[PDB]
Amino acid sequence: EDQMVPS
Amino acid sequence: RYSRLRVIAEIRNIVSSIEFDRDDELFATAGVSRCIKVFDFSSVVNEPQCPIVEMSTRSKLSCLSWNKHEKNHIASSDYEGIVTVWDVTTRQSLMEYEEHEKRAWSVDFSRTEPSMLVSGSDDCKVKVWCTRQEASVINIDMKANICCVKYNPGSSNYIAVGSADHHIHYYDLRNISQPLHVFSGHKKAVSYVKFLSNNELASASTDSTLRLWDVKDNLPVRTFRGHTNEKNFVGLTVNSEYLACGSETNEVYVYHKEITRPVTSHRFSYFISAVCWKSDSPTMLTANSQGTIKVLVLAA
Repeated sequence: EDQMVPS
Repeated sequence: RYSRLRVIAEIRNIVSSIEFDRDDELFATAGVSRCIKVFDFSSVVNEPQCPIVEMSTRSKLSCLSWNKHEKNHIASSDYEGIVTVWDVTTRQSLMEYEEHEKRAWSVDFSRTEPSMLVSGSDDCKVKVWCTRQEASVINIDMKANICCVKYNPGSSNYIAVGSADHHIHYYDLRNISQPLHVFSGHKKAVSYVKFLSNNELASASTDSTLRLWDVKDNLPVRTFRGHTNEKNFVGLTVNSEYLACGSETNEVYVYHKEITRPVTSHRFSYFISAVCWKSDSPTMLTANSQGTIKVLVLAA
């Protein structure tokens, strides 16, 4: 999934 | 002074980046559709909407940064890790920097040494490049994914680095063995860093806050709350007085830097994905995960 901030 | 955002133009997938050129004359968009589109701002505002240039890319785009001296040059970062400098008049890639080993999330051209640009990546590296050199000039090995990098507006010796480790690492590039300071406060990854001025730094995070910091005396200043941001890159843009950011409620939020809760908000399954002030004016570009672009203006 795109434009997801790494966690 | 302001209570609302007026829609003055609308151009109807995810837009990762929306940015004005050096003169606030053209703006460009980029995102998951693998295309950098350049629009004329005045035409968009005056007319009832075709780009003047489109450049197709190999990979999904995460960020754009126009050159502050060369009108026609713009950098992009992509999901393959490539950092590209393009000329929007010739459509050609001028430089393709391929050292990052994973997705690059951010690129920024320095305002004061305009041949210099910095990028950050899921590969946990910050790389500084010069447009006259094929190899990186500086490499910083960090411990966690880098989500955002930004040059200080007054000097090319300082960069802010927002990390998945929840901290902002503020570096003096003259000695990268340690940062000048590391700002803790955010409770999740730091997704954006943007300067309001030489000494004022703002950040956004998936802890649903923006924060303001003093990079002269290394102090926390203020935390801003109201929007919803737990997952996505939703955009942050600042000027001398205001912060604006997206929300996973498909709303744009504006804060004045002295006030912790919003001055106003605008309702655009969808998230705001990119925002950009027109310098210190009340006008703003905005875009969301459906690909819609709106020009908004703060108004009484």
